[PDB]
Amino acid sequence: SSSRNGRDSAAQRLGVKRFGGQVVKAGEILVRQRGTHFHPGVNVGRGGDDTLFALAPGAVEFGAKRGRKTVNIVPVARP
Amino acid sequence: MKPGIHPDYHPVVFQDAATGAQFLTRSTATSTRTIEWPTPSGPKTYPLIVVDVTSDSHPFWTGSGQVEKFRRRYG
Amino acid sequence: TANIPNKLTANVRTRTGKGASRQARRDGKVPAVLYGHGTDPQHLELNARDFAAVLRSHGTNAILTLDIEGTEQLALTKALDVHPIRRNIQHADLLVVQRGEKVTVEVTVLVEGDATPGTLVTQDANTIEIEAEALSIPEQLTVSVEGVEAGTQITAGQISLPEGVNLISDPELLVVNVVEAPSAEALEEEGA
Amino acid sequence: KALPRLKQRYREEIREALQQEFNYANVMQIPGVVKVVVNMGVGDAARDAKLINGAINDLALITGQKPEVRRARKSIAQFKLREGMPIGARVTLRGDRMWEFLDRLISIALPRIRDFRGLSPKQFDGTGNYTFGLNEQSMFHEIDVDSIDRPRGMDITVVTTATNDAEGRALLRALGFPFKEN
Amino acid sequence: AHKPVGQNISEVRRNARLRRHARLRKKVAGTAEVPRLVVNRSARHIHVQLVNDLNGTTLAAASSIEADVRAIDGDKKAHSVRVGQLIAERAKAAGVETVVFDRGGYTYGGRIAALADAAREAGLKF
Amino acid sequence: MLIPRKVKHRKQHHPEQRGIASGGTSVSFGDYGIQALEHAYITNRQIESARIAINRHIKRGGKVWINIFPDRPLTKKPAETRMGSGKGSPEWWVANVKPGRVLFELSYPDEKTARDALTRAIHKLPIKARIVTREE
RNA sequence: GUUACGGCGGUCCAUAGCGGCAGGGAAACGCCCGGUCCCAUCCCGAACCCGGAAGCUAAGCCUGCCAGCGCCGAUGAUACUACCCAUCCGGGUGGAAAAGUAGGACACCGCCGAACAC
Repeated sequence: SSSRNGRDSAAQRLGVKRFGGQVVKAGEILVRQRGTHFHPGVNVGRGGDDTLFALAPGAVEFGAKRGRKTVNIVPVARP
Repeated sequence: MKPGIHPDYHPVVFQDAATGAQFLTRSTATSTRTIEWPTPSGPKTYPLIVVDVTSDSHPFWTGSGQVEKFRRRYG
Repeated sequence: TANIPNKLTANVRTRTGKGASRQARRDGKVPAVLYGHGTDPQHLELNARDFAAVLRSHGTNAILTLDIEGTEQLALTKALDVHPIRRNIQHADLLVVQRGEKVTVEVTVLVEGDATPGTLVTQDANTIEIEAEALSIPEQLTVSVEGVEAGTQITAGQISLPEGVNLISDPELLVVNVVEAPSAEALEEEGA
Repeated sequence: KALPRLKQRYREEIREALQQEFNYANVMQIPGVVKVVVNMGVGDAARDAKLINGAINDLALITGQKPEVRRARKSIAQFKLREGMPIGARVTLRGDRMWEFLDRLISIALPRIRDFRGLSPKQFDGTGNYTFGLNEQSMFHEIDVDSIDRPRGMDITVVTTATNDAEGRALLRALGFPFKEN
Repeated sequence: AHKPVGQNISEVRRNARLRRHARLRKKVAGTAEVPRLVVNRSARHIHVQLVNDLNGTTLAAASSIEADVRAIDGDKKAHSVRVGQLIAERAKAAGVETVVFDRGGYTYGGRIAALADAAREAGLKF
Repeated sequence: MLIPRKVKHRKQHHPEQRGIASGGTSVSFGDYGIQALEHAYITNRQIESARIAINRHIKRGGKVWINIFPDRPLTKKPAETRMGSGKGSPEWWVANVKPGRVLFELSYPDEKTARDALTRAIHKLPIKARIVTREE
């Protein structure tokens, strides 16, 4: 007379965190993710948990490189 | 192939013991598997192997009820 | 094939959108579209009673001699947009036509059938794809089934045509299947 | 500075005859044997892991090269078969060693099979690759036929750049395989 | 009406080369102050370039086709060596000291390696 | 009886009864069809009753197609049990039926008998429905 | 500058693919000859590597052709929907698909090198 279900796992707060256009510093986290849904491009690095981060400051551009959505960083214009 | 050596490789003379239509050629057959009589068939000398049987001594594609008899036999 | 291409007064539209289109259907018109190798997609309003008379008369694929803006034009009905419940006509695509063109067409067969007693028919398909001339599309591919017996698979490459008309659906098709007729005890063992 | 029998013969007569038969534009289209293949499925890998070594030794003595040991990539337990159990040995032969092997096979052993009527013309596939099989190794004088503890048959297959079975059979005829001429 | 069956080894070798070259290229980069040294080999002769992959442009070039390089007599290796000399000179004229080395989808050793080692000897930083 | 041989998930939500048909709004394989007008869940036993109603009204020969199959279960839970403590087990199987959708298609020659049969099969179902000819 | 050339790259990566037809080999891309030397096979100079240019453009590759297998793809309408009106129903302003259709398309672009030339 039991429901043997009921369990669940607390969240991990995944997804995009710095969308198109924004200004990001270095080492900042663009997206947390399990697999490489989004891949790195230029001035972008990968983590251990397939997190992404910035290697050079600038601003974002979610473009594709041969069918795969990438993330990039572009040079800000110095004031 | 290369070290981790294979069997040894030496020539061979397969002497036709059927009708004397012999063969002779390089091979991987030697210390491994050879016979005496180093007979030179050519400018050099190398082992020989008696050939008990071969093609020209083996009838095959390459080499070479009845009632009319019953009442032949039964008269 | 002495067709009388039906004539219709159509006026171009001011407003192109859902509200305008519903108001039009309500008033008693039907929006419509015209294109082809005209390369100038025109947006029209026809009158539904007249359009329905035209269709009921000369089948669905039925050439038209339109009157746009005082100017006249020539069109063919390529596609209809029908409602399921009400069975209105919500919208109509119209392919411009010069005379003497080869456009592909999809018409309906007609089973004129009186069979043997131990016989039943099964219409696996209604619609067959054709190329023909502009003014010369049929309305009814008459297929006759009389004197025939149990199984006689009427293939598609067996129908009689006009002169200058071509079959383009593959000739593999079963347009008809003449089944060995059922038993009252076979009707218990179908879908249980 | 050397030539095997079948290869000298190949470059002398057989290319000519196939040209005069099939009339190719380029001679590059001429059919030519590439390699020769040997395999032995032990099959009792789960019952004798030592017949494998036996077969290795036999093929060593036979072909003059240490074989390859083919592992079982899948595990099908209806045969005891598990991922990595050695089931068979395999050898590739290319070049003068190949031509010498065919010379020996055609001239010593295949004229030593018991009641050899003929190898079929129907062991081909798609274009002319001849895949036959031997029940025992009691035939090669290469082998020490005193020491064998069991029959360990094998399976041979001969691959060629021929494009169809007609060209394959014709080439192998010119090279002297005893087909059943039919 | 004769017709073939399948893959020739020319096609195999070609597409495998492209396969492993664009495998390797993941790690190699391009820049006008650190360009990529591509090599493109054949049996007979050889070609090389200095590439900027930021714009897919090219800064230097050399090959064993030019008569001045055919004026070598020695082995294929020596042709390659003099090629490395020429590209060192040209690169250091056009204003490049440091580079990477892309083996272009070929194995290191032989003509490739002797080229590159001659270049390392004659000044380029890699 | 109509049931599937196996479903992956044998405890499903209740289907939706929102929207009009997308497919099955056109008679396909016969001549004289049935068309729904409302939203409803139609079960196994209803369709059995209806096909039998038709076969006992033509009685000899003439074919019947059923363009529906009960591939979505529902869960009763046993009696006199307070709410809570889980989700009941599947007991009967429905197909959702959106308006415009076609259920049955007959092929019998005479329209008299055919229309009558379809009416007898309509009065075995929970929905308002109507009868269709293949024509426009 | 330029031709039916080769090589490195790019496109928010099939508009670029697959298959069929014809056609080309000057220098180059190739295939091919052979394992002396570096080097290599879980066995095999098959591959990788080395040394050369007898032979052939047959294949790879490049060029044109075929919209056929695949892809791309609108306008307008519809579904759905935000907001508002509305005693159930339904409706108005704006947004707007998928599919389908008309059609498109046997790719485009950049750099160096060759050959060719004033």
